[PDB]
Amino acid sequence: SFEGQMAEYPTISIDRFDRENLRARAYFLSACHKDHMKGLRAPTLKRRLECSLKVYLYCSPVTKELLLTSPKYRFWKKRIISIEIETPTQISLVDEASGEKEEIVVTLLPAGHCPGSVMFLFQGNNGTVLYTGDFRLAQGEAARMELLHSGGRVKDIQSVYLDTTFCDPRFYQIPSREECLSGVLELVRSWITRSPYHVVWLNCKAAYGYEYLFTNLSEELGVQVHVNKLDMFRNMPEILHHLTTDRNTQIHACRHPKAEEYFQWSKLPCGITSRNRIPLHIISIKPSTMWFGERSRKTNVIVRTGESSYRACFSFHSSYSEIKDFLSYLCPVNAYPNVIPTTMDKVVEILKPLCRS
Ligand SMILES: [Zn+2]
Repeated sequence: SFEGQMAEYPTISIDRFDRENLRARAYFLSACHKDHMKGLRAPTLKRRLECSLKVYLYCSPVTKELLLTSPKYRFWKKRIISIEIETPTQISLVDEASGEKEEIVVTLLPAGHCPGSVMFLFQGNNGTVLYTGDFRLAQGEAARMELLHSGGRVKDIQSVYLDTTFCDPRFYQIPSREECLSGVLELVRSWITRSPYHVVWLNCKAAYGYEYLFTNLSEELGVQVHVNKLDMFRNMPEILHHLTTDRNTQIHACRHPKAEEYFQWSKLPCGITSRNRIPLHIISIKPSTMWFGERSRKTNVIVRTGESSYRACFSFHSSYSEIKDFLSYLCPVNAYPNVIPTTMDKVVEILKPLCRS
C-alpha cells in the first residue's frame, strides 16, 4: 500500500509511477517485482516523460539490465541510470518550471536474494530516510552494512518505509534462507537421482524472484532448470547458464498460462510426459511461506500434501521477529508500513515502541 512518496522527499517516487507520481523529479525502482512497477509503462507516464526531459529512473545495475531486455520498457533506455551497490551517489533534482535545485545522496543496499533487489538510503537536507522495498536479510547483515552507520553507531534515520508483509506477532519466526534452500535441495536430490526419468516441477507463480533457488539447485545437482523465458538474463551468465527453455531436463520451473486454475493442471506446463515412451515420474514442489509463533519450535520446511506433491518453506519477506530486530537496530523516529497483512493502525501501532517518536 505504499503509494510512491515519502513525506520527507515528496518530489521523488519509488516503486509507484501513477497518480501523484506522475509529477516526480526522479524515479526509483527497487526490484522487478510486478507489484512495484505499477504505472511504469502507462501512456500517461510516457506522455509526461516526453514533456519533462531531465527526469530519470534510478535502480541497481541488474534491475537496469533486466528492464532493458523487455520491449515494453525500452522507451526508458535513454533515461535509466544504474547506481552501483553500496556506492553513495549524488543526484540532482530539477524543478522543470520554477528552477528549484534539489540535491540528494542515495545509497543502494542489498535487500535479499531476488536479482537486482535493493534498499534505498536517501540523505538530503530534510533528514535521512530508508526505503527497504521487499526484503529479507541474513542475521547481522544490516549491522554489517557500513553505509548504514556513522562513527560506529547507526545513522540517525528519520523514517523507515519497510516491508511489513508479515508484521504481526503470529508470523513470529520463519525458517532461515539456508534452512529453506537445504530442504528443497535434499528433496529434489532424493527424487532426481533415482533415475533419469524422475523429474521435479517447481510451482513458482511469479515470472521474477525465484532465480537464486534455481541457480542453487542447478549448481548443486548439475541440471539446468526449465523456464518459460530466460532472455532477461542474456547478459547475466551466472544466472543464464543454470536455466534452459528446452524441456528435456529433470528440474522444471515452467509456468502454465496465468489464466488457468490450479485445479485444471494435469501435467508439467511444458507438456512433457515421457522420454523414450517411459513415463516421467513427477513430483510437484510449491514454495510457500511457513511460520511459527514466538513460543513454538520450527518444524520441517518440507510439507507433504499427497503421494507426489509437496510444499516447501520459502519467503521473500522478513518474519515479525526479523522486522523487530531490524527496526530495533535502526531506531528511527518513524516506521511506515509499505504492506498491510488488518489496517495501518494495528501495524503502525505494532511498530511504535521501536521508534523514537
Ligand atoms: Zn517444463
